[PDB]
Amino acid sequence: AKKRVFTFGKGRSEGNKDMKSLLGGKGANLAEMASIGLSVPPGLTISTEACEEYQQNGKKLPPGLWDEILEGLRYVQKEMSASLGDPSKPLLLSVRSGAAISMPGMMDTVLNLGLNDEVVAGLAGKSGARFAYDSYRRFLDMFGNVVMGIPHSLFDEKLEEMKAEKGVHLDTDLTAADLKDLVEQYKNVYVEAKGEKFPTDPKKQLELAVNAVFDSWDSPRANKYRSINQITGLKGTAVNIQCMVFGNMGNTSGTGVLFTRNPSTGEKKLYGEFLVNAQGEDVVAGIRTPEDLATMETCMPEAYRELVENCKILERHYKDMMDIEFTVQENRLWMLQCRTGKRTGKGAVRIAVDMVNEGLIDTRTAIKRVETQHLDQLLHPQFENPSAYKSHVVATGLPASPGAAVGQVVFSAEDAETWHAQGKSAILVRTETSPEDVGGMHAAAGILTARGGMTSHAAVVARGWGKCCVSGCADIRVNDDMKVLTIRVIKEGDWLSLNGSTGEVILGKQLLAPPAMSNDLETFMSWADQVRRLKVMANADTPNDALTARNNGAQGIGLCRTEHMFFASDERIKAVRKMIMAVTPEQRKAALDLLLPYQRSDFEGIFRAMDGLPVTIRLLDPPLHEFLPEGDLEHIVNELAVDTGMSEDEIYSKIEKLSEVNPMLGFRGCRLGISYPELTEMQVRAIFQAAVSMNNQGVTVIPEIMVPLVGTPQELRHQIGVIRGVAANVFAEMGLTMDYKVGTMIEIPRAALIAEEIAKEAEFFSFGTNDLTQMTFGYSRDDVGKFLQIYLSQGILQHDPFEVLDQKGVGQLIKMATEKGRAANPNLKVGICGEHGGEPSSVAFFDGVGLDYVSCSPFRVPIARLAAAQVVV
Amino acid sequence: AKKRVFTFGKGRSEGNKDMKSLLGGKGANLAEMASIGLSVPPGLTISTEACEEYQQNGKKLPPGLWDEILEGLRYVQKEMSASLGDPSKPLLLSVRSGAAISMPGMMDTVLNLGLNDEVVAGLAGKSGARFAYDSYRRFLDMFGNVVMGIPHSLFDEKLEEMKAEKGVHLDTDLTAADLKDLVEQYKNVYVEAKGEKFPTDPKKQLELAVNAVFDSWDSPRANKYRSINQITGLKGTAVNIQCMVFGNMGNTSGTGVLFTRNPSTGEKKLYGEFLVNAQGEDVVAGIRTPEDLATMETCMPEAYRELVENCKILERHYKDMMDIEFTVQENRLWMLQCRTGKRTGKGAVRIAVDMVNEGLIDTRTAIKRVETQHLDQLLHPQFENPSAYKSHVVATGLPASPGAAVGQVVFSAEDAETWHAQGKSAILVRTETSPEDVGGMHAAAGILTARGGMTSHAAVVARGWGKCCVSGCADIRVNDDMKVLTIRVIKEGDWLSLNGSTGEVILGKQLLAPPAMSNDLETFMSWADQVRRLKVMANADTPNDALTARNNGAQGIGLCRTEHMFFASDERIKAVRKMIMAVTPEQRKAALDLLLPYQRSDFEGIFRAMDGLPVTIRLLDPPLHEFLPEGDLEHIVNELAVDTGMSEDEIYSKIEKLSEVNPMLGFRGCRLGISYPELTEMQVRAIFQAAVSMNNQGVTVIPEIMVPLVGTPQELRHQIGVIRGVAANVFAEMGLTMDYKVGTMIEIPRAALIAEEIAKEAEFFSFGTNDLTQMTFGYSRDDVGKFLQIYLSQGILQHDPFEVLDQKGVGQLIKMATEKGRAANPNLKVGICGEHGGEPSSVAFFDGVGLDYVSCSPFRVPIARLAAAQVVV
Ligand SMILES: Nc1ncnc2c1ncn2[C@@H]1O[C@H](COP(=O)(O)OP(=O)(O)NP(=O)(O)O)[C@@H](O)[C@H]1Br
Ligand SMILES: Nc1ncnc2c1ncn2[C@@H]1O[C@H](COP(=O)(O)OP(=O)(O)NP(=O)(O)O)[C@@H](O)[C@H]1Br
Ligand SMILES: [Mg+2]
Ligand SMILES: [Mg+2]
Repeated sequence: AKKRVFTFGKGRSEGNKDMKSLLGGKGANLAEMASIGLSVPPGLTISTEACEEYQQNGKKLPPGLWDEILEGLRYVQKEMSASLGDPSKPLLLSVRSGAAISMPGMMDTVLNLGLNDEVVAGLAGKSGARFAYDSYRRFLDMFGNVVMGIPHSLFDEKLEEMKAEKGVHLDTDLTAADLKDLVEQYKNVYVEAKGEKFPTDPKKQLELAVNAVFDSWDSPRANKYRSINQITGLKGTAVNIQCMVFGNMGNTSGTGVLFTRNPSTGEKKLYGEFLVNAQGEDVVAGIRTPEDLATMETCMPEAYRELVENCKILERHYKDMMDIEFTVQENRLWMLQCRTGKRTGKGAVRIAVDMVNEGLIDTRTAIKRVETQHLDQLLHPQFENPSAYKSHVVATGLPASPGAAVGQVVFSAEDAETWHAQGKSAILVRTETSPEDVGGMHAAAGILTARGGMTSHAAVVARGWGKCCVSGCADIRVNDDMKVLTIRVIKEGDWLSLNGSTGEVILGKQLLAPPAMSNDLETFMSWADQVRRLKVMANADTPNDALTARNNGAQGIGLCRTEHMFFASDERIKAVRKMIMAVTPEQRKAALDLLLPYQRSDFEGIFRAMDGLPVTIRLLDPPLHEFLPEGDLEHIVNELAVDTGMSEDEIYSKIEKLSEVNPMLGFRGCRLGISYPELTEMQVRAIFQAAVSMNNQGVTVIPEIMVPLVGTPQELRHQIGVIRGVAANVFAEMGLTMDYKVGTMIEIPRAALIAEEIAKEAEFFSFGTNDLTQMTFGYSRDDVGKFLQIYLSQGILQHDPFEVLDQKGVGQLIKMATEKGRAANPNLKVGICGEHGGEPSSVAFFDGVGLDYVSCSPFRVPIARLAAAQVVV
Repeated sequence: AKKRVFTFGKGRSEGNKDMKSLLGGKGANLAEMASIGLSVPPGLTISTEACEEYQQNGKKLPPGLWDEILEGLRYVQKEMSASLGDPSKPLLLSVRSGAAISMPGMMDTVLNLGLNDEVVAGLAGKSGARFAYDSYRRFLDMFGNVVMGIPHSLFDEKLEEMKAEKGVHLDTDLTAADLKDLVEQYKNVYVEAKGEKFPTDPKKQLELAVNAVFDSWDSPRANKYRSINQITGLKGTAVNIQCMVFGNMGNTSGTGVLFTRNPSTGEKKLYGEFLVNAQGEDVVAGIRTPEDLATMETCMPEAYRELVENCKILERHYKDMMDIEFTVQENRLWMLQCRTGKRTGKGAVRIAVDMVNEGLIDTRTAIKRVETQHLDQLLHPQFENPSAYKSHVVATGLPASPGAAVGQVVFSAEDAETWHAQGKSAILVRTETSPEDVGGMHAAAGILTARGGMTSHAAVVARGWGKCCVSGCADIRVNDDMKVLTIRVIKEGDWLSLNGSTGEVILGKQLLAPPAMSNDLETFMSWADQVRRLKVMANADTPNDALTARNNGAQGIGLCRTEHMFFASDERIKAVRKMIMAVTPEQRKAALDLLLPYQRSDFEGIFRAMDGLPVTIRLLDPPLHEFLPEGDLEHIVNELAVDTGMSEDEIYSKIEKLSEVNPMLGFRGCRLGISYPELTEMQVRAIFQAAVSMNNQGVTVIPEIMVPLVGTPQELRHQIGVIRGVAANVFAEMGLTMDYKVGTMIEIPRAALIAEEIAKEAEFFSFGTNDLTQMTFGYSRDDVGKFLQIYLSQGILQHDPFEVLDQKGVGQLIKMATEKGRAANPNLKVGICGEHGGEPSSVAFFDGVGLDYVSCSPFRVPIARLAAAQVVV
């Protein structure tokens, strides 16, 4: 004889939390909450072994299981002083299915089992007559559907028949008298559709419900899942029978919700609402207004104390802030639902640190209690009072890109571009978005799309900028031609507020505060930095940018793109354009002399800004089409002659000879430095000259030179030869030798496939996962937009591979180069400077393969630091 | 006591061929030729162990080695009836160094050791006085240089002093009296530069020479090599001392050369020349004209018989045709040099098959006796009589691309393009060549470059077309402006003949014969096909092309590029252009209906032409920029409206929306079929409709559908879904189900890295090594020309990676996908259709990794068949 029924009640549980296998997911959870002393209404759980015996007994209850169940019902009846079927003191039950793991095709929950004409009459004496009858029709529908196999549409048919006959649109506007008549119609659907009438004996209703739960396990919907997921070794589903409690049984009863701490600020104070003589539905429906918890304390003192004690137990056992749902039924507090409560970014760090000071959790735990998105909220503008506008929220979409923005609405990109140039903050609103308007999106303070998703074009480009965005908000329809949003006709030009962190879109101008520092945040990040394994460098090409990086925690610079160090002045581009068009090696060397001071000065500032940290400078890797002006080839070629002074026929044939079909795979990277050593000699001279000058002013310079787009060790060996030669010249000309390192980019697939050859020549690798992703997938980053959305929406891709690292494909090359590289050169250092360097899931993969550091934009360093810490916990 | 000197003579050898370790390379060879009974002048070899003992004895001859050497000299003296130093009957010796393997920095050969005033006087009595003195100065120079360490420039200084004083340019125009005076000047250089005079005792000269050979082994030039190549375990170099023989000692003596069979035709007849009373130098210098061997037989009968017997021994031992060098000295035949003789393509197969019929070699050996280039000669036009023009050859460069062409000279590409359109055969001659004129090179019948190489732009594009080319001919200087070749002022327009197989450039019109079949060739290739392991399919998009392939031995079609099946008619491109510009899915489907008949008809012809063989059709993979006309965007857009009838404003914005920055990585391959299933549905419909129609006419159809540019298994699964759906429609509409296969291209690196995922979905892989090479290296095939030559010439690359498979990089992905694919799908078939499919070294790599077949252009199938056979032997 084996036990198959396990009762649970406040402080008393026959099971335990570790028995997921026997009681199922929820059943073991109900035992857990009960054991720790939470006020859960009493009930019982029929084990999964019982379900198996039911199968092995021809889908008939096994021997003595029913007597075993009745024993448990008697326990529940005694704890509640109610009994099944008694109109004076009826026991109503919930029936829930649950396996050892999430499972589709399982039987749905059935509420208020134990109702019938007699019982419902009694219930109407404590609740409204409307509630009792509305609760009866719902049971008849759910029961007839979930348990008797009657399609839901048969009941709903008789419902819409009455609504149309009465002439009303909403269910809430059917009178209690109507619902009483509607009850009898539902009872007839049983006869019409099955020839068997609704069973009125609660015990009969329960037996049928127990069979249905076991039956649902062997359903086609269920078997179809378990076969797909290759999951063997499950006996069945458990049945969870629990007593129903109500908050509308009089003035001694009520329903409320709370977070054990404030979810916007993190204050260690209960935070919630409570409504006397009502149900949870009445709260969120808006039929009536709740009241702050304080009210409960002053009118239901004993119930409030038990609530306070319940909340203490929660945080003591779950070691975290909890979002709960409770109801007081005739002065007895009952715990219904609890779950870790959603927080704001600010509230996450506050609660994380407070619980550490409280000795409730350690720092390691705390580091995984603040999501990278939580931290992201703190790195961006924020709304002063998150809940002060709760009354003005008109819809809530997806939190595409965290942040907060406010501005006037405009329905096109060009006009969002017109409105920025005139001073104003623009909110771009379009049904969807495509690469055809990346410029207009770069002007708008915030973005909002009707059709979209976490991997939409709006969401991906927005996150790459840190720009606020709310994507995929089904509630909007956006008329480009008509210029109105119908969520309420929202005019073009009206002030709209967007919360990219909660997905909320809000009416009117809202108060905005800047990202500020706090002692909690400062303390939190210090924990992350101590536990961290990966160093976090920065991608900075400007002195001012290096400064911003170091302020954000950068431990150095892992990539200084030398091609992006000429956008500031026209004198700089006119200098660049002098070389691109150079044909005579005298004119080429002349243009390089014109460039030397610019490169040297910049490098000096960068070294000064990164005083005492590593600075990895990368040799040229130019986007030519970026350096040539807009217009006709008529308009464009005139400007080139206006800088260069080459003959107009000569400047023409040069653009001819410079254009490429595939520039991303063309004359770029080291292919330039090798074809034109003069170019590399100039750069390497500016570097060392700067290094010496700054060293002489007491600056600690730790320079690294880097060769881009290498696919062969011979390419790398070539540029190094050029470097070492220039190093001797500068160090001899200036009278100081300076220690440096020389390494390579690993952004070509061949470079990973033969990394062992390249490691014997290089002092460090850094993966350029932009090109490497482009080369591995054969996706042009400029042109990928022509099909990426079709792939994402059709399940071909799960993420924008240029944003989230492809671990199976791209990641295999990274894991390959690192292993081969370290095996061939134990002193090799390995890092990253592709965009994936700042992406959390990517960072975790990099710590996994044992990289030394990661590098990312200055604004992304903090997130990379937290990601680097979360992975080692 | 260990033996360190090993004599050799006709039929008598103390060593053997397998003693390379002790006698060195040449020493073991001299023992080999002697053992088999060849008429090699007698000599001896001082072992490599002797050299080691010399080192371990402070660079002094070890104990008794000298007595051991003198014993060997006595043998040589007795076999020749000459003795060192005897003016009446002098023994002259050659001293040669030789290790167990090729070795730089080793001592050079020294000839005519044993000369002095007395001996040289005697020698002048048998040769000319000029020869004796010219031979003396040469010994003094070589000996003083190689053995005494006197720089060669000191002797040559006194030589140019006399030439300038006498006033003559060439050495051949110094009288014997001059050379006699020049001898004494060389003897003084010994005193001036060393204070030690020339040693006159031949035995002293030999001892010094033996020391020099041993010394050279421990030279800096030598040690620098062995250290580079990580080659341990060599004791030293052997010394090879051999008797000198001369063919200018009177009318009983002479010098000749022969191939044991004809090198142009393969006839089993000796083929060579012979000159009485002369030296090899007199032959090739042109001072005197040789005579056919037949002459030797009739005036030196005994010497000729011994030659005939020597040649029989050669072919009997070496089992191959031999190119030899012999001299008769006073009626004794002496064998000097032998080596496998170079043949023509025609001569290779003739000799290969004849030796099989003779039972001299088996078929397996014969298959490796015909180089892929030999066969290539037979697949192209050829010169009627290779040696009839030997008198007209003006220079010989590198055999870039095998073949033969004749035409008038032109010094530019545009004018070679002007001359083809007017009917004539053009020979393009430029110093070098670049991608700027691939069109002009496509017109010229032959190509000739002054500066180039086997990996020049001329040679690579020429081989890709099968077009004749002779590259890197230093003897030309090519004045573009002046229009003359100075090799002789060659005018523009003059008839020039080019032999791309021998690198010979020839004066005037030459006779050309077409590639014909022979029983030898037909028999040879049947051997190759029996032994072959890989099947050889063809890349054919046209019925006529499929025919040409099957005539060349194609076992099927491994790649039918569907994008190249619309170049024939204007009605076809106007149909294509209808779809590219389609925006309305009604107009898109309309354009597809216009295309269906074309695709169906073509497929029908292809199936018919490949009746009973596999045909692998590949879904669309279009080069858009190829389908749009030349001119301004003004001129171009008018034509699009002239086909489409779209509004001129609408056709404008469409080109805008269709252009790409990197089309090779853009909207192509399966990304089209997935974005526009209509396109794939049309193609797959034309395929099956054709398949059924031809099947109904008794044609055996074995169709395979193929998805291009896949990087994910989801991409592949998508198109297959479209295929299987259309297959049902056609098979139901026409009332016949037909067996087919569906597979994928493996041309994206990610597809190889996760091949196991793609193999569970595909029935076969074929590596597209064009894109895969492009993706792996990050080389754009269109734009790579901007730096590929700089890489090749600087040692960064050893081959054009798009021509020769990169085995370390690209090959790793191929070896990876195949292993993973077969492990996940044992029924998977793997092939190739990139250009590397027809390249011999690549084919060997593919048989290595165990591929099922290769595929290549119709004209390249025979070479691929021979390559496929050579690898398994
Ligand atoms: N004994 C009760 N007294 C009162 N109200 C009750 C009682 N048991 C349930 N309910 C309510 O019935 C509804 C459905 O129950 P569930 O347990 O399915 O709830 P969820 O957690 O939202 N979905 P899940 O993923 O299936 O767990 C909820 O609103 C709960 Br609070
Ligand atoms: N005993 C001889 N009687 C006559 N002439 C002789 C004799 N020994 C040599 N020679 C010639 O001297 C020259 C140089 O001799 P080598 O053996 O070096 O010749 P190669 O094969 O061309 N180069 P290798 O790579 O070093 O072997 C050749 O022309 C030879 Br035939
Ligand atoms: Mg890069
Ligand atoms: Mg391809």
